[PDB]
Amino acid sequence: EIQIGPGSATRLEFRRHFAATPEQLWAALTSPALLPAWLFARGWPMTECVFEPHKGGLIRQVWTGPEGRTRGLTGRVILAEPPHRLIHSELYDTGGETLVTLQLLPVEGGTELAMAVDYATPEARDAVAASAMATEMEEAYRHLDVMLAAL
Repeated sequence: EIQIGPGSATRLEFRRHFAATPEQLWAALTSPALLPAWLFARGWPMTECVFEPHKGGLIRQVWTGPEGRTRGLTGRVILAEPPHRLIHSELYDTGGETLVTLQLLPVEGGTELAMAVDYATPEARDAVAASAMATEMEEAYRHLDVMLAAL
């Protein structure tokens, strides 16, 4: 299951195993047609998804909850080495602009996803540690597990 890493005063780390070849996991983590099918929280399906996994690429995501209100984020792909590494910035609407790092290394069983998020300040890293973000992000991986298996 999902392991919290040590990180630092402005950095959060996560690691998770996935039963699939990194080539499949990368397609899941970067495709606009597959991301909506797993990366969402309870009652907030992904309604808009623009993802371009190449330097300078645009990232635009929007979730719509019950009642109609939205929540979204924009970011830019800084670099992309399929399938082992991807770096992009993220900015919702908060904390401040964040830099997210995804590293995919083959492990026995399938693939291990190492993720890191560098925050603006150490207090921005604060407000976020107090968010069911870790929780929601495991609920999402669980979704991803079911999708990989159904494939």
